[PDB]
Amino acid sequence: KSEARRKELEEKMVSLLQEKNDLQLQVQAEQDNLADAEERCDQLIKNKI
Amino acid sequence: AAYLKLRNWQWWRLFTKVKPLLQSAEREKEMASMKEEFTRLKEALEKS
Repeated sequence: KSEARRKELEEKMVSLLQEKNDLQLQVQAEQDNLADAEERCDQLIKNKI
Repeated sequence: AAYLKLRNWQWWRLFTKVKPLLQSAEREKEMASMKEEFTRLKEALEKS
């Protein structure tokens, strides 16, 4: 019974690696979107003035 | 050449119905090699 868990833990980690990149890809994007919004807000604050 | 006399056989089934009910089995083949089996089984579980 001790083999079968082991061999599997290994592979599922590669699947968590697939998600891992994509999460940083979304991190990259959400930090873009934020900055998009900050620059637009920075503009509207200064234009308010 | 003997099929006519094949299903027709002497030492067929009389070992095995009262053969769940018994202990002492292969066992002498076991005893020596069971001691060898006991230690090995421990070692292999350990590193897993």
